[PDB]
Amino acid sequence: RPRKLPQLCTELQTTIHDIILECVYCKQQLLRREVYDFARRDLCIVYRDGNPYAVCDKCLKFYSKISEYRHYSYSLYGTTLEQQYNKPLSDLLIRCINCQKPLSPEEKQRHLDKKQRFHNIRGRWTGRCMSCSRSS
Amino acid sequence: MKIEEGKLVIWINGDKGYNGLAEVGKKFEKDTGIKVTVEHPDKLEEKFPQVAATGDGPDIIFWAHDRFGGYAQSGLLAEITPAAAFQDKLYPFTWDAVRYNGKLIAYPIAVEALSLIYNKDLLPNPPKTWEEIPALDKELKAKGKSALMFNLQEPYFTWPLIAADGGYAFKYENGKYDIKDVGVDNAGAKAGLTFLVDLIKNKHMNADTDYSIAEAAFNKGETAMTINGPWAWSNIDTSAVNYGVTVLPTFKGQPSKPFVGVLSAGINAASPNKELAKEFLENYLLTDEGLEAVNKDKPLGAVALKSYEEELAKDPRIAATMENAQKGEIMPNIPQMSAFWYAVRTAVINAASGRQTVDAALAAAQTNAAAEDILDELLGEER
Ligand SMILES: OC[C@H]1O[C@H](O[C@H]2[C@H](O)[C@@H](O)[C@@H](O[C@H]3[C@H](O)[C@@H](O)[C@@H](O[C@H]4[C@H](O)[C@@H](O)[C@@H](O[C@H]5[C@H](O)[C@@H](O)[C@@H](O)O[C@@H]5CO)O[C@@H]4CO)O[C@@H]3CO)O[C@@H]2CO)[C@H](O)[C@@H](O)[C@@H]1O
Ligand SMILES: [Zn+2]
Ligand SMILES: [Zn+2]
Repeated sequence: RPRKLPQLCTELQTTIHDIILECVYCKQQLLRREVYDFARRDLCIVYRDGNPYAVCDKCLKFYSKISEYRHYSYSLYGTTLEQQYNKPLSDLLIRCINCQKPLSPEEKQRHLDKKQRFHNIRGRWTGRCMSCSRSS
Repeated sequence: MKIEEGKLVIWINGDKGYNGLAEVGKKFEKDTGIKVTVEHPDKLEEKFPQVAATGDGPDIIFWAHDRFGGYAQSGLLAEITPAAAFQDKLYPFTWDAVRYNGKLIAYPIAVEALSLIYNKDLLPNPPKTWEEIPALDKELKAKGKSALMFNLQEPYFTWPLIAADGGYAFKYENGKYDIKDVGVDNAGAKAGLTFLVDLIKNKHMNADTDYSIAEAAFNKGETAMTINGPWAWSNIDTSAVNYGVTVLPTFKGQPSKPFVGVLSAGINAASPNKELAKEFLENYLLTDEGLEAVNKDKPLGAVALKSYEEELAKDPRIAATMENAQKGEIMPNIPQMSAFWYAVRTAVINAASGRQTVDAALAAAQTNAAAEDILDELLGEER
């Protein structure tokens, strides 16, 4: 089963512009904007009853907030994360806590310089991307 | 305040024999000088992870084993390491209920399963099938009574019927639970819950019936049957109802499948009294004399201690308890169990009240039971 939207498209003989996707949680159709955002955030297609699903913004924000408030935990500096996984920060998946987008290599190297820690939530490591760090 | 060094504070649910347990605590104090305080707070199973996460709470928490994996995953429970000699005093399957990631995380106390409890004067021959109940109720209502009342607010009590024709929580294979395979909204689950909703629609039960209403009706002799566990028997005794305890009715020819709980005692990871707690639990509670003291207050069911269970097993009520247990399944202890219960609780209540169709209620519950794990997949690291 394809885990990423392009392969799912290259398997239902469609494109990201055309594909019809439903939210795994609420089963409502994703807006086209939500489909593009799903791919740019490098999210994973999930399968239930053998059918592919994505996620809408409302449910992603809803269950994200639950998981943060109901699975609070600890934080580490990047060098310790590097030691713990042996890989460089650029090789680790670290998402923005707010928009769920994968952090860029620059954003991760920025965390290191500013002595800012990454945060663990249910085994997922998070930071904050430059875009969400520059908003009204 | 911080947990007090040099005494034991115990939390246990209000439907269990907490006065009997306090008697074991008095024996401990008489022998050792260590005071034992037994409390039964509201919602203790929700309070424990909150107060223990800040280093406070009881020294010992009692609950069915299904809550304990979540506690252990949060680092709130001390690892249990009884000697091999003590381990051999308890049934092996009860240790398995309290084993999480290969470590023992609580002491097992007793095995609980729901049975059909029936009024022998009203109903000498209890029904073998769920499908008989509506006609049986029509019959009993003509006598000024009713056939069956049991708690519809807690999914524990309705799960045996939901599971009978194929419902399950998480698929179990190779000694392991797959949280990707949840069985809350499959055809068997829908069939069982639809039968329950039809009982209510056809005026054989009321969606609002809870533990207290059902207990009062059965013990006042107003209804011929209830569904409940061993903790309920001593109130029936004092009500003077002539009752039997028997196998749950079948649904579509399949046995009802109760979720079996092992009442278990965990030690708070923050307790400064872990050594005393182990001495109390191993050498005072988990003895013939200690379990008898609790059992005399509210019956425990089939206890984990072999030497005492061989006496209890001669009780036909205990035999029926374990017959129903053997047809059901031992609850998972994984952290996902609480989300599963909260999800099914809403589904049964919403379906019973007609706020949702059976299909919509269970479809929502299938999702909620695995919401966190679905999020993990969405945000995970794949292709
Ligand atoms: O807050 C609004 C809400 O409050 C009330 O319901 C809530 C309960 O008070 C609260 O305890 C909580 O219940 C959850 C529970 O936390 C969770 O662990 C799970 O419970 C399982 C048990 O873990 C499981 O062992 C088994 O329990 C048996 C037990 O083994 C047996 O020994 C004996 O004691 O009977 C028990 C069953 O009653 O089964 C239960 C599941 O039934 O799930 C519970 C939720 O179903 O959360 C409740 C909802 O918030 C009010 O009653 C309610 O009307 C209010 O809306
Ligand atoms: Zn949605
Ligand atoms: Zn962001």
